[PDB]
Amino acid sequence: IEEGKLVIWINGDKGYNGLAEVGKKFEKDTGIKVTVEHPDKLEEKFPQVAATGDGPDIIFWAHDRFGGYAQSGLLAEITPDKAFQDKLYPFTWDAVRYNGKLIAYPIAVEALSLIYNKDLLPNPPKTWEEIPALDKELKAKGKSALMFNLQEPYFTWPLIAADGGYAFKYENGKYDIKDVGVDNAGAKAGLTFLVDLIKNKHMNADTDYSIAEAAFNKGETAMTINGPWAWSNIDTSKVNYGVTVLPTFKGQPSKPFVGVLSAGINAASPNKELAKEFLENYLLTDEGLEAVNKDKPLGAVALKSYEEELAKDPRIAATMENAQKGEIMPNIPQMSAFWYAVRTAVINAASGRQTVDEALKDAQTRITK
Repeated sequence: IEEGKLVIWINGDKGYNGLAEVGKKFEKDTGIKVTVEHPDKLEEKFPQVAATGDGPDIIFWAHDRFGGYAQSGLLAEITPDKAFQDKLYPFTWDAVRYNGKLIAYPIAVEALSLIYNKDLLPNPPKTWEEIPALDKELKAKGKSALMFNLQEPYFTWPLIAADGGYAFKYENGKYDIKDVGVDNAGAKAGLTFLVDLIKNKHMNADTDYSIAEAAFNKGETAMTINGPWAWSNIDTSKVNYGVTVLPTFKGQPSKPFVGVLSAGINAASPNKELAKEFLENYLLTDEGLEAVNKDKPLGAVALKSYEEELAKDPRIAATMENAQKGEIMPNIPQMSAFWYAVRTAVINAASGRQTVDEALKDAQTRITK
C-alpha cells in the first residue's frame, strides 16, 4: 500500500522526466523516494484501481475529468492556505472546485488562440465582423482569410459564447445545472454570424481539423484557430506565424473553453501530507515548473511568478490572455449532454437542416432535460 513513498501518474506526452527530477530533489531533503509512471489510458485505469484503494498517491490530468473522480470520492480534499493560493491565478482555482471543495492543484493552462500568417496578414483582425471583407480581399489573390474546425463545438464555442453564451451558470464553486446558456440571444447572435459565414461562402461547412490545418500549413489561408498542441506542426511547415488574442464579437471578447491541467491526491493514499509538501513546495515553484518544462513545455502555467518568465514568448502569453478571458470548463457529468447537443445544433444550423432559433432551442432542451 505504497506507504512511505510517492507514486505519481502523468500522461506519457508530458514532461515526466522533468517531474522525476523534482522527485530526486525531494528524495534528497527527505529520503522519500518518488516514482513517476505514465501508464496507458491512466485516466481510465485510475477510477478502477482507486475504487479498490489502490493506484498512485497523485494523478495529473486535465481538470474536467476530476469532477467524475470527485463524485465517486476518489480525491482528497486539499487545503492550501490563503498565502499559497495567492501564488496562482485566481481563475485557476475555479477549475479544481467540486461543489465548493478544492480537489486538486492547477499546473498548466491551454486555450485556443488566433494563429495567423505574418506574410499574408500584417496585422490580425481585431474583430470577427471584419473577416468577411478581409476574405474578399484575400480571395482576389487566391487566398482565404480563415479556416478552422467547424465540426466540433470545442472549436466553434469561442464565437457562439462571445456575446452571452455559457454551458452552465457558475457562481460559487458550484454549477447550476438548470442554468444553461445555449439558447440565449448571445449564443443566437454568434451562431447566426457563423452560419452567415458559410452561406456567404467565406467558409465551407465541411472544414474539419485536418483540412484547416493543411490549409494553414500550405499557406493557402491567412488564419486558423488552434491550441498549443498545434505549434510543432506549423514550425515544420516553415510558415512565418504569430499567435494572438482571438477576435471580439459585438464588442465583447471571445470566451473559449479553457482546459487546465490539474493534479490530485488519491483519497486512499496514506501519504497525503507528503503529497501536499511535494506539490506545494517542490513542484509549484519556479524551479519545479522549470525542470518539467525543460523536458516538455507546459504552455502557460498557473504559478504567476513563472508565468511571467514564460510570457516573454508571445504565443503563450496570448494563450494565457485568452485563457483568462476564457470559460472554465464544467467538470460536471451533465457536460456530456452539452457536447452531443451543441455538436448537433451546429452541424444542423450549418447544413440548413434546421434554423438557428430551432437548432439552439432543441439543444437547450436536451441539456436541461
